[PDB]
Order: sequence, then C-alpha cells, then structure tokens
Amino acid sequence: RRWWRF
Repeated sequence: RRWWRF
C-alpha cells in the first residue's frame, strides 16, 4: 500500500 510491494 505504501512500501516496496504494498
């Protein structure tokens, strides 16, 4: 949602 694959 915000980091790497999120």
